[PDB]
Amino acid sequence: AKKILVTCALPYANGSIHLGHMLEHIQADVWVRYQRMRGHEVNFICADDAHGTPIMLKAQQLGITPEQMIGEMSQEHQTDFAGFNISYDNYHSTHSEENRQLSELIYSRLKENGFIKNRTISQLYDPEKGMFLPDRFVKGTCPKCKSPDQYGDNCEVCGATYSPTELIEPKSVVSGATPVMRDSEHFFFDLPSFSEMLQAWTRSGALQEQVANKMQEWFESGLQQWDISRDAPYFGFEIPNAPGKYFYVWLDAPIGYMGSFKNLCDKRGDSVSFDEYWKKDSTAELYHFIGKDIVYFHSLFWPAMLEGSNFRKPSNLFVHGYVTVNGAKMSKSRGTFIKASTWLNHFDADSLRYYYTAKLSSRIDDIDLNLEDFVQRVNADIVNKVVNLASRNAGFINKRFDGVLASELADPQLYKTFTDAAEVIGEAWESREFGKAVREIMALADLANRYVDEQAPWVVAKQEGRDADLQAICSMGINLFRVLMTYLKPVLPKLTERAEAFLNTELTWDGIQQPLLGHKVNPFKALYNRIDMRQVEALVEASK
Ligand SMILES: CSCC[C@H](N)CC(=O)O
Ligand SMILES: CSCC[C@H](N)CC(=O)O
Ligand SMILES: [Zn+2]
Repeated sequence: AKKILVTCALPYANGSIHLGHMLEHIQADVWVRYQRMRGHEVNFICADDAHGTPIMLKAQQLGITPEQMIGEMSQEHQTDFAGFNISYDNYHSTHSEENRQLSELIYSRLKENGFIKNRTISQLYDPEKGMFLPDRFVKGTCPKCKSPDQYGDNCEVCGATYSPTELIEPKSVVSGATPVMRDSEHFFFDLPSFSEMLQAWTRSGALQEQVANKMQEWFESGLQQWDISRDAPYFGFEIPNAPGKYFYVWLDAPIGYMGSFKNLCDKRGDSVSFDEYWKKDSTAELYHFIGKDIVYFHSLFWPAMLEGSNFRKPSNLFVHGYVTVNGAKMSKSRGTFIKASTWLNHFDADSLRYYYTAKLSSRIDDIDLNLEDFVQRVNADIVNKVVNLASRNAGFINKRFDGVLASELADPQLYKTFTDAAEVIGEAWESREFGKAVREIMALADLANRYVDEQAPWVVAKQEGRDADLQAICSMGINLFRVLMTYLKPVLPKLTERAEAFLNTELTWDGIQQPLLGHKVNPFKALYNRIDMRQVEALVEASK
């Protein structure tokens, strides 16, 4: 009955999707699929983040328009996410008319309400190319150790940090010219005016405790005005009434959540839902799934922007940790920096969805993809616990009972134990305690396989006159499988489809209360095969 808008962070246009992105998009998708199963109106929204200096320069280097380049990456990203069955209702772009109009609107409101300040700053400028240089586009000699060819504000030899204005013999990364300091008028968003509002949100108990604790450190350091303009040349949105000035990408980027929703509404011919979700008096819920590195933008700048422009604020932020592989940050040299597209050449989507879900919780801790453990866990849990209930039982039903399940449950008490678990499992999905849900589900799968072992169908099947017993046992196993696959439906969409085809039924949350009795099932070829370390070794080699 709820109306829910869920987003994931908008991926950078000039990088391929990797396993770190996938942690976020999978976490959100599992949650979204569960909410849809419980009957809510869910809108799952994303987009590519397509603006800024790096994108402008990369397109120039490639000799194509930035529009051509971002279009190609958008397609690549969407192909990858589709391969993982991420169920967006809309995937748009920050480079869109909807985002342009909303960015101009919000800026205009902020300005009228007194939250935009003008101040002149000094910044390094490449006089040959004719552009201001972000820090990482300045290189030079470390002032401390005198090592050459250091970029931006830090030295990768001695570890020193400094302003790029301190580099010896600085050079533009773009042209090789010596940059010089130049003045420019910038526009600033008055974040400090929202301090009290933001502190009250932090204290409210909605946010993850770890995020609220970090917010306190940020308040203690002191909020500052935020520079939200960039000079031409730029790839982005021009500021009304300010020729040669553009909105900084991070101003327009979260507005792209709104732009993507507006685009969806407009394509659907829906003239009411945008305001229903975004007006101050909204009764819809708004959730952003994000990583740790972008919390500042989403927890401070974004709710302040919304408040200052007469829009509702997020209901919650759901922050996750970083992905590690084999315990460490992804490493190109070790072949553990793994692209989403590469993953799918070696493994299916469900395997990674399962593994991440088994490790995820409501806290912000890092999630480790241990590749040896991945093989062991997928084989143990998917192949040998859950799918086993179907695979060990279906053959007898198809071959000796014409595909027809028994007319009554062999063990109604055991079935009730399984259905009674729905409340705790659903609460675990809802609360993002995914690992707890998976532990509960796998404890049930253990009980189901213990039931089948206790009945010993491999013995019953050879014994004269025991056909009815065999049908009973195997049907019971299949009914337990039906329940477990319902609980796992948000996690394993493709396996679920194959299970639904076998069972001749769509799996619904409430449907588990009616077991399959006197019911025809279909034959199947392997629902889920084992994986092995040779495949992991190939993945790693392909990623080097
Ligand atoms: C509105 S969420 C935007 C997220 C950024 N594109 C993440 C990044 O580029 O690192
Ligand atoms: C509480 S989450 C925000 C704090 C993170 N340590 C910021 C980062 O990882 O860049
Ligand atoms: Zn140095």
